[PDB]
Amino acid sequence: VRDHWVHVLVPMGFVFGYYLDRKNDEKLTAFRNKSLLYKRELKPNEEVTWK
Amino acid sequence: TFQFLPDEARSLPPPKLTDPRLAFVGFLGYCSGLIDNAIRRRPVLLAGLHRQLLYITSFVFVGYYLLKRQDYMYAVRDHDMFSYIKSHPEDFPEKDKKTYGEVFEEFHPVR
Amino acid sequence: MLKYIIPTIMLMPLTWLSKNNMIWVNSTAHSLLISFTSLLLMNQFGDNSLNFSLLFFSDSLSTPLLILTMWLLPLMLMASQHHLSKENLTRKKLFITMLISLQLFLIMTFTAMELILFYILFEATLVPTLIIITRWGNQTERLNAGLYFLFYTLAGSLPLLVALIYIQNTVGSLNFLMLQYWVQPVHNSWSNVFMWLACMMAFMVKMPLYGLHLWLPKAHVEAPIAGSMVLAAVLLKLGGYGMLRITLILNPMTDFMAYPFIMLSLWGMIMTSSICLRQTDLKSLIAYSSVSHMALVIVAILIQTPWSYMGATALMIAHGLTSSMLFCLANSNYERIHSRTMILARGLQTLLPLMATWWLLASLTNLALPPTINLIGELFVVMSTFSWSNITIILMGVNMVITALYSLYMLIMTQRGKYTYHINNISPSFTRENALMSLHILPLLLLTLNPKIILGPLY
Amino acid sequence: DGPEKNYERTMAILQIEAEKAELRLKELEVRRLMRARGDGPWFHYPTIDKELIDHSPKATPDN
Amino acid sequence: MNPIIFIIILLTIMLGTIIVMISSHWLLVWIGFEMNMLAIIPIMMKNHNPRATEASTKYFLTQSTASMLLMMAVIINLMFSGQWTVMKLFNPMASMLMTMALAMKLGMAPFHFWVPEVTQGIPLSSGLILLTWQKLAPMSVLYQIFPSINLNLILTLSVLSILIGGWGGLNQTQLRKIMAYSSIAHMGWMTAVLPYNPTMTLLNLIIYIIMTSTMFTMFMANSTTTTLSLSHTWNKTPIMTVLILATLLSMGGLPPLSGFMPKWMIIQEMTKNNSIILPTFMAITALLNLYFYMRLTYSTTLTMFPSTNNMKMKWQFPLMKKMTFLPTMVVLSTMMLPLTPMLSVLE
Amino acid sequence: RWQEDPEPEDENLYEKNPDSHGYDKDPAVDIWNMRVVFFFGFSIVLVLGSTFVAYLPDYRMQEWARREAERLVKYREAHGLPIMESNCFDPSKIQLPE
Amino acid sequence: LQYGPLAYILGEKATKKMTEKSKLITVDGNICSGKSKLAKEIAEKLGLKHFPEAGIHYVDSTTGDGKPLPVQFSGNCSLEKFYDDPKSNDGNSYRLQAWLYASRLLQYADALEHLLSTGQGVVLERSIYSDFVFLEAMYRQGFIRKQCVDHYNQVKKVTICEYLPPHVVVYVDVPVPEVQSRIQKKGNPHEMKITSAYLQDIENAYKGTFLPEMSEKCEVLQYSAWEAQDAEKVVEDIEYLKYDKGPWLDQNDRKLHKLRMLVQDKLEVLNYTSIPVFLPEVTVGAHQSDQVFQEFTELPGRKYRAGYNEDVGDKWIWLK
Amino acid sequence: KFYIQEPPHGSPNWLKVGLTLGTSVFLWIYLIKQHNEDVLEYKRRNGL
Ligand SMILES: CCCCCCCCCCCCO[C@@H]1O[C@H](CO)[C@@H](O[C@H]2O[C@H](CO)[C@@H](O)[C@H](O)[C@H]2O)[C@H](O)[C@H]1O
Ligand SMILES: CCCCCCCCCCCCO[C@@H]1O[C@H](CO)[C@@H](O[C@H]2O[C@H](CO)[C@@H](O)[C@H](O)[C@H]2O)[C@H](O)[C@H]1O
Ligand SMILES: CCCCCCCCCCCCO[C@@H]1O[C@H](CO)[C@@H](O[C@H]2O[C@H](CO)[C@@H](O)[C@H](O)[C@H]2O)[C@H](O)[C@H]1O
Ligand SMILES: CCCCCCCCCCCCO[C@@H]1O[C@H](CO)[C@@H](O[C@H]2O[C@H](CO)[C@@H](O)[C@H](O)[C@H]2O)[C@H](O)[C@H]1O
Ligand SMILES: Nc1nc2c(ncn2[C@@H]2O[C@H](COP(=O)(O)OP(=O)(O)OP(=O)(O)O)[C@@H](O)[C@H]2O)c(=O)[nH]1
Ligand SMILES: [Mg+2]
Repeated sequence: VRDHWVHVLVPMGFVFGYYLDRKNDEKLTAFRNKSLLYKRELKPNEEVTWK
Repeated sequence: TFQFLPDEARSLPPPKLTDPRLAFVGFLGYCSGLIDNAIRRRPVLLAGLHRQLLYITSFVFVGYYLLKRQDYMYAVRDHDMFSYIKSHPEDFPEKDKKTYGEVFEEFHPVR
Repeated sequence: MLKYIIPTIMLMPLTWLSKNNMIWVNSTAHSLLISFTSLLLMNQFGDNSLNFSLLFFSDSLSTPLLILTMWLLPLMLMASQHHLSKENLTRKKLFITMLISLQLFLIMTFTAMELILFYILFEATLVPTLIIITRWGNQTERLNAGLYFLFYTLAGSLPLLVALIYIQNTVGSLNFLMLQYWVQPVHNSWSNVFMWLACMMAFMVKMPLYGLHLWLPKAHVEAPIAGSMVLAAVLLKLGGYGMLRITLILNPMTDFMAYPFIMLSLWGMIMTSSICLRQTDLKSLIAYSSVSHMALVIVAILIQTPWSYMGATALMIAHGLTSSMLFCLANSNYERIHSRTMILARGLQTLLPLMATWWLLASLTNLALPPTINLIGELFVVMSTFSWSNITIILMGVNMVITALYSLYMLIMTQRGKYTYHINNISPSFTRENALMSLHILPLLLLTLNPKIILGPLY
Repeated sequence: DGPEKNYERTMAILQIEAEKAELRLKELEVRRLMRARGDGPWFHYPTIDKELIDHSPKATPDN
Repeated sequence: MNPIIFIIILLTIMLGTIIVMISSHWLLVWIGFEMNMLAIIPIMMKNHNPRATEASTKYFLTQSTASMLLMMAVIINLMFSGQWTVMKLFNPMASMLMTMALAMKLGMAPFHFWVPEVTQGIPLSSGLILLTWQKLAPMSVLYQIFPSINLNLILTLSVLSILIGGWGGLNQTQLRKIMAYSSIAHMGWMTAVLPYNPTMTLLNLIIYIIMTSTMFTMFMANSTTTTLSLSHTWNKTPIMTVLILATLLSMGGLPPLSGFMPKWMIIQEMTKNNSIILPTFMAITALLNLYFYMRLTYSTTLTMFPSTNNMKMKWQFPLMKKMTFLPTMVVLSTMMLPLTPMLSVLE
Repeated sequence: RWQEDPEPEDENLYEKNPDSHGYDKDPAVDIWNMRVVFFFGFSIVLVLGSTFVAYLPDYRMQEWARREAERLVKYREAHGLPIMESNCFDPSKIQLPE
Repeated sequence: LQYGPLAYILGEKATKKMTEKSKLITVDGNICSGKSKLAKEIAEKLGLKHFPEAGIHYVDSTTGDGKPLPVQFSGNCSLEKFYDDPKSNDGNSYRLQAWLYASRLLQYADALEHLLSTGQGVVLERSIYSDFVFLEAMYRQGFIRKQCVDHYNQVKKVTICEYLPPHVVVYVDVPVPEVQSRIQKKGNPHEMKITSAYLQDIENAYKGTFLPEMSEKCEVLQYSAWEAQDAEKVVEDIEYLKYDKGPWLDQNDRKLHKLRMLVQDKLEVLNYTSIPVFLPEVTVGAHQSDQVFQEFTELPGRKYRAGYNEDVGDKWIWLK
Repeated sequence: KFYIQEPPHGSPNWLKVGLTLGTSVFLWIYLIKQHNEDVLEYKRRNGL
């Protein structure tokens, strides 16, 4: 609607911001399942421990 | 000698066309387009879209090559530094590292 | 933090692309939504901080300051939209843009992992703040207040820049997580004395420390209401937050370097509290009250104990809401009588009964009635300074007496007694004004039910 | 986020920052040595190029 | 001036500078300065009035004296090394003479007196060339001879210029004189870092040129040469006042604006060399410049000064001046800080 | 002296609109402004936000620490071990100077 | 090609278009002297463009849709008020005179631009050269202050020096008793309040300062009320002029290129009419000027640069 | 016909518009081809 299309700007900014925060995590996986505290074996269907 | 991007720079990966720095350069080009409309008292958002497009494209085009030189100059800096360290091992000895159990640090109470 | 930076940025296209008559409605609604999402930063752990990326992290210190910052933006829009009604549309949008850009800098400032990044954003907040005061302040003296504000900050912050760059050369990093592990003790020397002063003076000027506080009463008397709210609520806390971080790398030199600044604060709070008893301008009185409350925070930060750090954090949050309330209460009188003189309009409880209740509640938090978080923060500081030296209780106790006297004096003078005969335009409190007052006090009093979330990392 | 993700994400941040800090300290040391000794590619101030010299027999022999 | 002649004279100004920048022989460097000085005098004189004649004459005497001193340094250098290659000089007396000659050409304190007077006496477009393009040739020579420059001399010239430039601008109401004293102060930053990292000299020079060009262009768009005239802009081109405000805050070195970058990087390079007192003194002294930049913002953008009735007649006509590159220059003048690492292209 | 407009008279919003909420002169905008503030401010942020805070999952691990302390006190007292030792770190892992 | 150096380089030189008929003619005289009718006849017979005397709304006629704007957008200058209350405390007398000089300066720039761009001459009724006679008359009747005259001379000093004087000055010489007779006959209620002393001061300035001055540099032709009816004789006098004085003989393509660059840029033309001299009569407070400027931007076709106003039917804005 | 005088920008300058859009289009093709040739040269030199 031409009346209420401005109301998606900030909610879409949050979704885009949320998405980019998750993308940031994919660049910081050098130690995923490699810390002495949390390192373990993968479950049969598990590919990664977190994403 | 007097070369913007010497041939050895082609061994480096090119900057991605979605580089966040390149996007910012494009945004600066967009802002210049609006300020052009404003100083000449045109409708800021709609006026001359052909002109607004070239502002973005020009900024991105020049920005892409400036980013390429930027990355190459930092690759050269690292290349020079690592070669010099290899050439002069006596000046960069591998440090003998002790654990905190062996190292003595004074305690400064907060009382 | 991108989930907060981007929607904050999107507030600017929203304001500029809104219908002419919907700029306040739209900007207020969506900045309240941003404030709602900021409660996700409460995912805090007992050992580790919330480390988002290479640029931004959040911990128990920055999280409460972040939530206060994002809550204040809609409150500032509510407070400003009335005195800006005559302003033309484009300048209204420019005002809102300055508020939005201030929030963007603030949320980045409080989450910046690297100290030089913190510096740039810490400095960036000056620009919009100065513009708000000088452009939209009401009186001739806003220009002088702008200059004093600008140059007091830069006189201290430029030496901080040199010190920070020097630390990075020596240590190799300014990342705060790195400094937690690579910190080395600061030995006695004249070079280290001036490194300590460069690392601290900028934050002292912002708090402000007694003796470097004269810019703050000026700034408040000249700022518009939104300027006063953000100045008192958040911008003062940039100094406290900065001090809480940088003191990590100044040990053990802080043991003796803090003495002159503890004396200035301990004696400063009694002087500024006493000064409040004689102030004739209501905004100036609230401004001097801030200096006294923040003198407690400086002492707490400088003596570096778990109890003092918990008290400092609670005080910063509690004072932020209380002082912002008091400015909003004083402004609502100004919008009727157009004077800041405290003795001009008296006996307002007879004419504005519900507004007098907000006045009572704000005053009670200002004097730290238990169990408000204002009292929790003050008490934790008093407990920790007693161990530092038992004699401090005398100074702390005297300030508590004086604080009650000037808080109730302000309540008595303006709300009680006889109304002024010739002031016949005291129109009933608007829904906007009542909602603005309650949006301060209600979160403030609700925090008493779960104080741990405003007690900081040492909790 | 679960504590494990934040914990190991923190380690990845620390590794990057620690590596950058070491490189910053090494660069300051390398620059200090190259400037004092002149044996590196940095601080290489030009000297006259020897390809400008004419080596042919001259009008007179003693040169 | 005939438009074709004006073009050829502008190209000769540029050619003289280019000759200085591409030359390996000291004589060609001297020729580049001579050709450049010959071609710039006609654009100082173009408006034909006693003030423009005085400025052109004061400029000629200063630059001619500096070029004679430069040729002395070159000839002394030839006597003691037998060569003309543009590089380090081979005699300390020659180095002092060339350093002093180049300081005179740049208008550095205490050889600064001509800059405010010459800039005041010439048109805005000519002042734009004087305070930007003309800095290129002398700075490019300093870039190449800095190993042999006396450290105490160059740092003394830098410190004096930052003080004189800062103090001199406080007393000014003429915009051309404000820009002149602002130029003097900025030259001091450029030469203070030159002994440590010439790259940072280039960064400061480029950014200074960009912000200086922006300000001169905005003054030219409105034909404003005085503070009070500039104070009428709000009642004619409100957008221009905002651009002026942003650019002045950038020239003040305020974060997050582009003008913070050169001061930021110069302080870094000096601290890496254990220079702490000097950068701190420079940064605090630069607050003098911020003061009289802020004064201009008060009278231009942050307050509305009194207007005149005849101003209403101006509301009916649009800006017809070229304002070439202004939208690009203003964005670079203010919004470049996030791209600071790009300075490595200048390495 | 000069040609300047006179100071306007301050307008009481209640004259034109006795139902004014004090947000806007336009009654329709005024009511909407009141509604977003009251709904997003009180109904959402303060009510749901207070509820969200009330149910934060063991904020900063205080509850886990108490459970862990109970487990250690139980095991240590069963085995006749000190409840807590003065030494945070094992002395055999420390090499003192001199 | 919009005029500029590129157009000049490519052969758009003034001497090409200008003939012996490319003359700037100005008609002067006292009030009700019949100069308006004579000016039209001269222009018709010689095929020149006629400019009606620039009044309070001259600038409106050259911009927008050409229609006059409300009075607040001219500062509330009123010639009617000047006759009713020439000594009004609101400074209307000099505010009008300062505004009228700027209007004449704008018209002179338009006339020169027409002459230099087309080669066709123009006929003006009074000009920036004769505007001072009204100011001197005003001062001598005590209608304006000495500081107003000092302000007027400052603005004139830095503006008139840029332009060339008329080729021909035509003066119609009607004595004051006759002028007053023609004023009462015309029957304009406000004009009849004019004093013969004010009219005598206008004539004294004309004959004391104007005509002697212009004689040094122009061709000055003088006619009586009777001699001015014979337009053909006036035109016969004009066509037989020698044109042996003045700076128009020194002009050349180079100098006329600079002149055309000036007169075509109207903001550059009016630059010094707003010098920051804070005279009470012409100074406008910030709040008023701000309020009036916002109103002006709301006028039809005035928010944006001409050609970019969708509210008055401009199209293809997204490609312009 | 609202304006008393014809505006200098009454109608678009179609030659300028064609040059403007043509320049934008050309710059993107050159940039895209430059990027592709850079990606291939990078892969060849590194054996990928
Ligand atoms: C997750 C995002 C949440 C964002 C929340 C944002 C809240 C925004 C509140 C908007 C207030 C409503 O805004 C207003 O509503 C009405 C009905 O829809 C619209 O339409 C109105 O037009 C005219 C009134 O002139 C009438 O026909 C009638 O009153 C109504 O239909 C208005 O044009 C619009 O301005
Ligand atoms: C390729 C690079 C260029 C990219 C350009 C991408 C965006 C292009 C947008 C074109 C349409 C802009 O729209 C133009 O500006 C605004 C917002 O719509 C409108 O005018 C506006 O006035 C006020 C706000 O000032 C509001 O009522 C509302 O926002 C709107 O009506 C204009 O009437 C419209 O003509
Ligand atoms: C210790 C760290 C912080 C130190 C900061 C000190 C730097 C200077 C801050 C203020 C700068 C203001 O700059 C200038 O100061 C003077 C007074 O000081 C002001 O002037 C004001 O006080 C003077 C002196 O009583 C009066 O004559 C004047 O009428 C009044 O306006 C100027 O209007 C202001 O332009
Ligand atoms: C501002 C004055 C302008 C007028 C200039 C007048 C001309 C100046 C002529 C300078 C030429 C002489 O220059 C000077 O010659 C002597 C002769 O060996 C040099 O040598 C002298 O100093 C060096 C020091 O290591 C040694 O050679 C030796 O101790 C001594 O002889 C100087 O290093 C050189 O600086
Ligand atoms: N104060 C003032 N009035 C002016 C000026 N120019 C014209 N006027 C007035 O404008 C009115 C018309 O001027 P005239 O052209 O001389 O009278 P006219 O009868 O209509 O024209 P003619 O028949 O040619 O004489 C007169 O009342 C003039 O006084 C001026 O520069 N200053
Ligand atoms: Mg007439």
